[PDB]
Amino acid sequence: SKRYFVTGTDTEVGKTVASCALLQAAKAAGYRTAGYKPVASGSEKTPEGLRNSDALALQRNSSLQLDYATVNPYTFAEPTSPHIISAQEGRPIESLVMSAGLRALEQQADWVLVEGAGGWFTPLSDTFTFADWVTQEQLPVILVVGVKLGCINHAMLTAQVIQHAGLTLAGWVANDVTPPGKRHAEYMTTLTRMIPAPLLGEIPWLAENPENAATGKYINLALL
Ligand SMILES: Nc1ncnc2c1ncn2[C@@H]1O[C@H](COP(=O)(O)OP(=O)(O)O)[C@@H](O)[C@H]1O
Ligand SMILES: [Mg+2]
Ligand SMILES: [Mg+2]
Repeated sequence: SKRYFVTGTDTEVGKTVASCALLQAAKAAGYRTAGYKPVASGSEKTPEGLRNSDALALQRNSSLQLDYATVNPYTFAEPTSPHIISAQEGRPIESLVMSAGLRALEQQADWVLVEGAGGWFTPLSDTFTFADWVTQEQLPVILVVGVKLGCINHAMLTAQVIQHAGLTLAGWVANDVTPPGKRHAEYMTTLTRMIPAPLLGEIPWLAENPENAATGKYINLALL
């Protein structure tokens, strides 16, 4: 069944918003979908336990009715690097558990999207990063680019390292994190030339609750 890992040029660039658009597009295409945020930090308390906002968005945007824990097995309250808070709270992050969770979703979904945490090299332990897990799973990678000054360098750095890891950069998504500025078209042209993967689409600046906006329309899944 189809599976994609979604990474970004940094934290706070639109990975979650773009992942929701991707999931909406896949449901529209007739797939049985599931979003997966194996590791999450920066989460709020509820009577059921901690809930992360990205995991909730992926859950809501999945075509299947999924239990929270199946979407997000590892939830940390403090918004810091996963390895730091995992070591502090004595709750190790295990590659095998992350992988089992992906398999569990595949029991029911035929199209699974996995959202990473932070950027490509976010540490999970003092000796293991998210990039290590993606490499183990041999997942095709989708790069989310928040269109802003500095994004060309970050997109190029991320694409080069993914390629060096022997992984496939399946595509990229442009996300308009701020209102339109002067060199938007020039930036889009530059990124299109430099990133060695198809541009899947562009999400416009959507000030109010973009995670639940109808954004599937901005993604062309036939390019993926
Ligand atoms: N296209 C968009 N339009 C306007 N707001 C955006 C857009 N994309 C992201 N946001 C806002 O920017 C912040 C970071 O987006 P998010 O998808 O959570 O980033 P990441 O998952 O990369 O950390 C959030 O507050 C989100 O609501
Ligand atoms: Mg975030
Ligand atoms: Mg996110």
